[PDB]
Amino acid sequence: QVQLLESGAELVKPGASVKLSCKASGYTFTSYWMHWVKQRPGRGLEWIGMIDPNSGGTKYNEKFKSKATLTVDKPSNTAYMQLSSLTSEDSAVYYCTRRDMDYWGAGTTVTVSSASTKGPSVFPLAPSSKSTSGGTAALGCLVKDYFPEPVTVSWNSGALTSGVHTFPAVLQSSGLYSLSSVVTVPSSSLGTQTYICNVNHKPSNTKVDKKIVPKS
Amino acid sequence: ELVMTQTPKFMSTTVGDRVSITCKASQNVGTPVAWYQQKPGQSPKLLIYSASNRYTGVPDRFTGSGSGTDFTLTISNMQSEDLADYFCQQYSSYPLTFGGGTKVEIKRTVAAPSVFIFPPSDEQLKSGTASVVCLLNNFYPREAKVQWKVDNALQSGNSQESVTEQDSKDSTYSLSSTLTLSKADYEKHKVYACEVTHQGLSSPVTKSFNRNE
Ligand SMILES: CCC1=C(C)c2cc3c(CC)c(C)c(cc4nc(cc5[nH]c(cc1n2)c(C)c5CCC(=O)O)C(CCC(=O)O)=C4C)n3C
Ligand SMILES: [Ca+2]
Ligand SMILES: [Mg+2]
Ligand code: NA
Ligand code: NA
Ligand code: NA
Repeated sequence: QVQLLESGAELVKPGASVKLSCKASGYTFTSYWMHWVKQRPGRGLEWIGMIDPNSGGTKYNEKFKSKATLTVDKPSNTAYMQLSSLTSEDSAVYYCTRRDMDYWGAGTTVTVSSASTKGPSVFPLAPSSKSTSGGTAALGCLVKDYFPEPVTVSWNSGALTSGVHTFPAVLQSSGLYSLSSVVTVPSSSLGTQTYICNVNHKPSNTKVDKKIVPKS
Repeated sequence: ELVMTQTPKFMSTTVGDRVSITCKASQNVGTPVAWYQQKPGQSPKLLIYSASNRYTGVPDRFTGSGSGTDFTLTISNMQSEDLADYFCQQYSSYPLTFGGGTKVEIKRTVAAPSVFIFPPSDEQLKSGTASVVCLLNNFYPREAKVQWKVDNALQSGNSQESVTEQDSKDSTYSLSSTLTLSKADYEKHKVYACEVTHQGLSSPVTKSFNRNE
């Protein structure tokens, strides 16, 4: 089972650099070329260049020859992509992919800004507050004022996936992000069933668990 | 650079109907062309290589065609599992290039949203602000209008909206409207209402509550 592990999201200050890693497992490392792709929202995909984990040979996309630098380390089968003098233009999701591109890393979201990190505040979205409607009930968690993206949400430690809606994040005017994750369940499960949203914000090393009880 | 021009940018199609995506090469490439599928939140998946070679595990529903500078991806039978983005690639010459992509969505019958309202939590109020959230669950088409009303005053500029990508099980969309007010403004007012106008509604439904307590 080929798995390309890529580091967590990175918040980088303008003008600095960052070293993204891509550790290979489940196959002979020095056996395949490794690529790196850059992806921005509502933007095409871009090939940065590739590297030979065996020879050291490297080839670049003429446009990224000055900002990207590719390397590897056989002892750890880990590939590395360093970016320099970063600007908001380098903000994006970077991926590492095998030679033929049949295996992709999950991706590392990179944001370039002078703004500091900030973990999210999580508030409960009380089930059918007071007035208990009929049939199915909705509830959730408001995750807000965190920076930068991304933030992960799960219900009951991944135990709950049915009827879960995690909305795309929106940049508030404060320059801080916010979003809600909701789930619809049978109103008779309330009170008896405990709904807990697990929010994670790796950039701030924040990890929150919040119980959602029927509005009182 | 051997630019790959992909079209259309957007396409909507009924489950059961067919879809075609095309990539025009600025120069001659021959046969080294590929295609990828990417759903929201995941990474690209290899779908086809060699212009018409279908990667293992990929259904015959997908078929790559063409040669030279004209290439095409076809979904002979659009299904729920095909809801995603599509990218073409060219690897006959360096640097490797991708196509601009195609957001492939599903066309279905109109569906009215189920509406819920969420008063701010006690916890948040002592922070100095309030969030009032209105939810439009499982509806179609995407297009929707949500207006807020407090003490009957039509709020403006104080609410933000977010819309989910099309759902694979329902082929529907969902939306949230969040109203942000100060603990002050919020404690001096009482009736908070969310009004939803949508094609599947013969007249706009409204969800509201009182600042109970
Ligand atoms: C992203 C584009 C791309 C796609 C899609 C692709 C597809 C593909 C697949 C997947 C189904 C497989 C099993 C092979 C299959 C192959 N693909 C390659 C070799 C390559 N394949 C390459 C790129 C490439 N190959 C590149 C670039 C090389 C060059 C590697 C080098 O520097 O020598 C080989 C020869 C290398 C070997 O097996 O020793 C086989 C076989 N290729 C042609
Ligand atoms: Ca289907
Ligand atoms: Mg939201
Ligand atoms: Na490799
Ligand atoms: Na946790
Ligand atoms: Na999938």
